[PDB]
Amino acid sequence: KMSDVKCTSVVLLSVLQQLRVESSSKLWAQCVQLHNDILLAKDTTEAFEKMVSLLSVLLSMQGAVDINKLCE
Amino acid sequence: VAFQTVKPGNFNKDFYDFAVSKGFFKEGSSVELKHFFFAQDGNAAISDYDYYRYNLPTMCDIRQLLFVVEVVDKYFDCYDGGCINANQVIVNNLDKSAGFPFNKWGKARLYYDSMSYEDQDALFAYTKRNVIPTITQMNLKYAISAKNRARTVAGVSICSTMTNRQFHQKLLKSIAATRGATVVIGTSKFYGGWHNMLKTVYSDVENPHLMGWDYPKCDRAMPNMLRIMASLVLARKHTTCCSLSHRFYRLANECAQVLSEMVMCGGSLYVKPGGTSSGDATTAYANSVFNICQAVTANVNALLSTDGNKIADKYVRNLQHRLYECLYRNRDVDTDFVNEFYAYLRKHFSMMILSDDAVVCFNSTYASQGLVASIKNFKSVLYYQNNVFMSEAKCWTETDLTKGPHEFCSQHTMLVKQGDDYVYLPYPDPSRILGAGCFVDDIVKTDGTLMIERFVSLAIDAYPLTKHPNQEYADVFHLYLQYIRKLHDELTGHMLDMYSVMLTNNNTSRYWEPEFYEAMYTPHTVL
Amino acid sequence: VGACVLCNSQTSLRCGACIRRPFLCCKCCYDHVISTSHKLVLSVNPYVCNAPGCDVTDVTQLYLGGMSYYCKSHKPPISFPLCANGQVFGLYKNTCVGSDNVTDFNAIATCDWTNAGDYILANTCTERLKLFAAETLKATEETFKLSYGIATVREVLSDRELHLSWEVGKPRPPLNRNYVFTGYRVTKNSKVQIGEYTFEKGAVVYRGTTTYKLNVGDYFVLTSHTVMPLSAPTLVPQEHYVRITGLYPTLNISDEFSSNVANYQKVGMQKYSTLQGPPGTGKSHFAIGLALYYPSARIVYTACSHAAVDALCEKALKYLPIDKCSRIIPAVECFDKFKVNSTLEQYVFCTVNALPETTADIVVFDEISMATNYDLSVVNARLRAKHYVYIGDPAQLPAPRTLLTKGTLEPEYFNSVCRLMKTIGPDMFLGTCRRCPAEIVDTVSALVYDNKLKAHKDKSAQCFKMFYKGVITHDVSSAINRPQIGVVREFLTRNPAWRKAVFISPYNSQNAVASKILGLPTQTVDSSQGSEYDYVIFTQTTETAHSCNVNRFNVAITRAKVGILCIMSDRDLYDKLQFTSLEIP
Amino acid sequence: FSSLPSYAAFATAQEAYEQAVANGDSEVVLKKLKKSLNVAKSEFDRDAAMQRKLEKMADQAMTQMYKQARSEDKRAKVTSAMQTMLFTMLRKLDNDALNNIINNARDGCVPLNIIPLTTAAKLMVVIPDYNTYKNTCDGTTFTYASALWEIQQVVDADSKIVQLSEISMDNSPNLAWPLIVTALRA
Amino acid sequence: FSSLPSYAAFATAQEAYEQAVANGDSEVVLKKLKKSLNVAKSEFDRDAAMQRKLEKMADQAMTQMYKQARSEDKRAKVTSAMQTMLFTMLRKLDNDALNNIINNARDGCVPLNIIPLTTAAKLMVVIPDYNTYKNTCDGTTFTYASALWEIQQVVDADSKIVQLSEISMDNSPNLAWPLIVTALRAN
RNA sequence: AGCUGCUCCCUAGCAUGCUACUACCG
RNA sequence: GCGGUAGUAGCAUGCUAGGGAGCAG
Ligand SMILES: [Zn+2]
Ligand SMILES: [Zn+2]
Ligand SMILES: [Zn+2]
Ligand SMILES: [Zn+2]
Repeated sequence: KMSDVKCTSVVLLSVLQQLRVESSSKLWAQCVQLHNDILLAKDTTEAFEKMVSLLSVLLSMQGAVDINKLCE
Repeated sequence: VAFQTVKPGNFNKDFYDFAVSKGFFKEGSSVELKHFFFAQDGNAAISDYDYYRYNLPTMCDIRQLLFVVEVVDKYFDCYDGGCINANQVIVNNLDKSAGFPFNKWGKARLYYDSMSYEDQDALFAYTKRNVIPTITQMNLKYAISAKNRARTVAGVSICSTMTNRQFHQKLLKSIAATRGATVVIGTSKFYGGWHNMLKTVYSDVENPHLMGWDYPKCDRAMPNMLRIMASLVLARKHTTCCSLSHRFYRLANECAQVLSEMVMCGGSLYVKPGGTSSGDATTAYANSVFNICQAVTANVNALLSTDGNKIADKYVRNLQHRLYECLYRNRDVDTDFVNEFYAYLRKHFSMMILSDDAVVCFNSTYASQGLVASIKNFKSVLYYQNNVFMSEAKCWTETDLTKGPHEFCSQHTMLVKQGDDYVYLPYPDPSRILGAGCFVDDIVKTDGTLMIERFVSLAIDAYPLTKHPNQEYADVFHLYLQYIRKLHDELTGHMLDMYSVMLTNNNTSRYWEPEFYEAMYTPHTVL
Repeated sequence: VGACVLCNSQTSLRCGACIRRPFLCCKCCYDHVISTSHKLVLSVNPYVCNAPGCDVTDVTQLYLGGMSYYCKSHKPPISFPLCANGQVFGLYKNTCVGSDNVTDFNAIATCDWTNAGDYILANTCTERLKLFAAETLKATEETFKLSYGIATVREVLSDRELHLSWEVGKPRPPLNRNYVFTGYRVTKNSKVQIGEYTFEKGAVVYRGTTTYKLNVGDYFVLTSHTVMPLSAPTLVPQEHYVRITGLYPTLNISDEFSSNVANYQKVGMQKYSTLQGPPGTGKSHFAIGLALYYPSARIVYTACSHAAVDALCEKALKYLPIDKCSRIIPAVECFDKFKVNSTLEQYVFCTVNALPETTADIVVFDEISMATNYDLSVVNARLRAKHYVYIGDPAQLPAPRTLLTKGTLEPEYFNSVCRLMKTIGPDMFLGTCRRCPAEIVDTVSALVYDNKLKAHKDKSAQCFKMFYKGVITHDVSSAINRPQIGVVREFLTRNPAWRKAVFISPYNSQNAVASKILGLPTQTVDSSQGSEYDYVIFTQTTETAHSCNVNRFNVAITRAKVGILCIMSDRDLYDKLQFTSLEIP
Repeated sequence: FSSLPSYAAFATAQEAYEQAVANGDSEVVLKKLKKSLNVAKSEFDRDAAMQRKLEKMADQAMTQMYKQARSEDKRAKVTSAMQTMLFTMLRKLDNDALNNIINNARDGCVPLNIIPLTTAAKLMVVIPDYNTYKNTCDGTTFTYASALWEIQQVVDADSKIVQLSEISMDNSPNLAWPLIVTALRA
Repeated sequence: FSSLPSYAAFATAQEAYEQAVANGDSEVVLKKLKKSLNVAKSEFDRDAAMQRKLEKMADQAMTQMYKQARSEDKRAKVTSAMQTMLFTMLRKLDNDALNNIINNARDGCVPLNIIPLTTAAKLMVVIPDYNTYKNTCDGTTFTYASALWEIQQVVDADSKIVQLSEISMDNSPNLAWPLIVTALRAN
């Protein structure tokens, strides 16, 4: 299950980076730090809280229209 | 100032779905993802250039170096070297960068092109009477890794490597085209080369025991004296082609270009204190000279520092006495005793070297009495000479020779049955193969149909796992085979759907069968 | 790499010498090259002889040697003639159908857009080819617009007046606001940020938008943009439903919307519905009705210009709750009573060129006449509206075609929706003309309106027509009728109440002379829509098809809501016009 | 390849040779059918050679141009496949903590900062209406990210702090609704 | 290869061969006209075969000399670019202070690591955190390299201007913090 | 954006070499 | 009937060049 968390963290960081998030240094530093801790984690529960913390960054802005992208 | 980040690698989902289809990545399995594409924040380059703070001005025991250098010299008397003209240099990949500030106008092809075969020789003869400081750029690598530390590589300017190639190339290409020596640069592991290497280092020692190591941050913990000595040992062969002033000015140019050159890290010049720059012409051989120097120094320390009243074999005691005599009570080289000691070493300390990744087969009933270097002696030498503490979680020691080195060049060794006899093959870490399969740079994969050859190569490198007793290992190769099969017979159908004839003849069936791959590990060379 | 226009089979050949370089189906591409002057083709890599120092661009002579394309004198011994079998080598050659008749596309691509026959070919053809023709004409006119000289100002005379010079070797554009300039301020580095201006004879008169101080060295250009390849059709497929789809009917009704609701169920009864909208019948009020007829409907106010959406915005500040309106203007002064750049809003007010890609409960398209097939399909690209309303009329002013030279393009052939309006008829009709009296509604009804428009209040007997001859004199971009300029003052002196009437003119420079003589305000016939005045006057000036053809005059005559003045120098419509004729002084 | 014109000549020569060998007539007369048949396979195998080469070279060039087209369009659409694949994986993940915040952000509750993980530190959540308030906040407890938070400071859109008890269905159309609510981890 | 002096010879030989084959006079005629076609082929052989290698040799020579000419042209452009870069970057340095410190040397040769230290007209600082900022760039003036500088145009990592009053202790965690403080030499 | 070493795949060329067919001469 | 030579096609080996990709330090 953790391997899925690592893969989704990778793709999440890629989409965040192409959303032009590195224009603000502190935000990019926090994101890369969280991503590195997710990739190096050995157990699933802390991976998931760092995962939700990382996803909240994507949810914060308005660039990713969510209702359309959630088409089920 | 400019801040450079490191991006994360992309995801190849289709291969991951195929892997989970075949019952992979299940919890509690041995194979698991560990090699990822890490990311780095804004100030990643300078936070890695700052590691040169581990370089301290060091003094060397001169009356012992003046003997270790003789023995290391004798280790390199099998090859040839000399200056070569402009019309004989051999250069691969002429479209690489030309350093700073030359990368503002074109790649190395332009500067290797505009100079006629007389301008290059005019320059190479100019540098033998002058000193040319240069500016080195510093760049980060973008590759899979198992540790989150970045990697920084130095792009030296063209005016340095252009002349260093002419100066050193004859010896460099004579080292890489020799088989059976101590240095094993250029010997391939395919077609039964690894087995030949391993049977080379087992040569005639009596009660062997393997021993290996690697150096923590080898390029930055390098003292300046050992770099100088390595360059001197490399340039020694020019006894006839050059004068004595010419050799000194070439050495001064080397020290001005790869030892204290003004590194241009970021957007501003700094001063590199010391240590090798890893992106110059002769790094991979200077490191070999370093490694042999440390081995000889460890042997010298281990033999001198023994209570010479308990030693029972008379010959080694006389060796001790003469060793001290020619070390400290003498001033000039004694080639008779240098030959004597080199014979003693190569009879009781066999070696295999690449650029700082070594393997040593030593007689053990001597090392247990301190007549040759043990693995603590390298700790002591690295401590008082390299200013690094050698952790015993990086040096291994093996005693059952039927299994080869625990690790060499990042490949484990296994003894299988190949035909009628038994061979040694290098098998990689399976997680490395899977991580190369899944994480890629956006078109180089994530659509397998476009490449296919990368999967062919990866299945070539992942073959020796097919003989592994651990069942979860061979399924990696079998999965790779089935993925190549799926890719091929999906590309054919997709092209047929977009066209109206299918590929008339391919003979591609060899790619998804083991017979094409088992031929790369048998002792009969089809290049 | 896409599917070709005619065949929709995937291909990779692109017509090189062609204007917009369309995706060409392989054998279909061979037909296009052999039947046109377009002899250049580009695949993923271009089909040009790669041997150094070559010139040949025609595909036919090009042969395939190895991994490249070669003309006859450049090949290696091994070749493969690409121009073979009547089928140029290209991607998806077998998944190819070709076209039996391509000469329609051949004439569309070889079209300079000169005659009305060009627009006839564009409109009469099908979806993909009509879209291609629209894009090509837009790009081609945009190309000619910058081909004219530069508008440099070398002397500053006074306020609203300048002395301007022009580039040598290139002509001068007309002297009206029909083509608004755009100058930028030139500095030692580059030219930036002056603004959009209109130049007319004064010595020239510049009509800038905002306040500015123009000095010497500042020159104005006809700025061009990059026309992008359109995707959606001009009209979505028609489908008549069985119930009111997607909307909840209203509970109570308004008497001002009593005549609106009667036609409103059939608006929501089907996908798209067409309108017969005469001038001054409450079409904007008709559009407002859907908001009151459906409070929960998210309707979008769209038109060719912000000044036309302004009419919808004009009736929005009164009836529409301001808490749910949004006006979108790209980063020109206009109405901004709403909040700007708010996609997620109920009432959206924007021009067809700037509204982002959304979805709409029901669209209102104001002034469909001037919106050609280009912007007809632009809106469908942005929105897949659940309902569609076309507010406008084919019997209303179209966009002025700067490339149409000979022949007058038919009113029906403006675009797709106006074409069906003359064949199957309009779905709606508003039978009350809320401004024009019996003297105007009755006359305009018998002209192109099929006698379908009826009088509102009375025959005011304040609309007058005159018989006259005149002698015309013309200039670079105008024509002034001197006897009518003598007549107009002569008519107005003997009744001082007539001086409150505005002067309308086909060539606005003619009224510029009249404005000097009399001082009454100015009107442009081509843009007189949206604005109406109780007292307004007109001079026919010319009887040519440019000014006084049947439909381009209908807007000017309908400007007045009590009485209008117009001296007919012609006789084509003077006989038909049911106005009062008086003695010529 | 049999549709080539020279195949008819080859067939005629082969038939003549077969008839001659079935007859066994002469010694030199059939030698005419070795100086005309062995010749007959000289303009056939040479003419059947390059066309077989030509078809394969055409196939290999067309497939390489196809791969070039595919690689050209795949890098021109990356910033929608990234997101679609992302959310497909996220839905496959089936985690309650992610699901709660995704539903909330879809209906409007988008936090205006990183969600903190320590038991300290502040979270700031927009709540643009009242129905969305009904599910999440209950008195002094904030439910978000499947955690328990303590509401401390709500504020309207014009930066005027509002008391917690004031808000209600009747008085809901009386505040600048995009509230931001400061709360801390349990 | 049709304008060679072999096309006419082959044409006339084959014309004679076909004329006498239609005539069918003698077997010796057939032998003679077979020998004619068996000697006129060698004419055609080396008259239309070697000339098909001279063309390839000429073409490859032409391409090679084209490539050499392009190489020379690229050399010309890079020479011009390098000379103009040198001549445009030398004009920024020759201040009178540089000449002053070059005249005071015993030999005219001075170390490189003191020229910017004693003639630069602008100083760049990089500060990782507020604690280092307090000790070095405190206030609107600071002293480094035994000179006097005045702080001007403080900027953060995002390269946006930050005024001096913002950098307090409590406000520090709200700034991108490789602060690059610029200053100029005061007299 | 570095210096190497090894390996796989595609193409092009020269030369070498082999085989097969045709022609000339001895 | 043999040999030699000159052409044509096919096949193999190897050397060089160009392009793509992977691994190790
Ligand atoms: Zn030398
Ligand atoms: Zn065309
Ligand atoms: Zn087609
Ligand atoms: Zn050509």
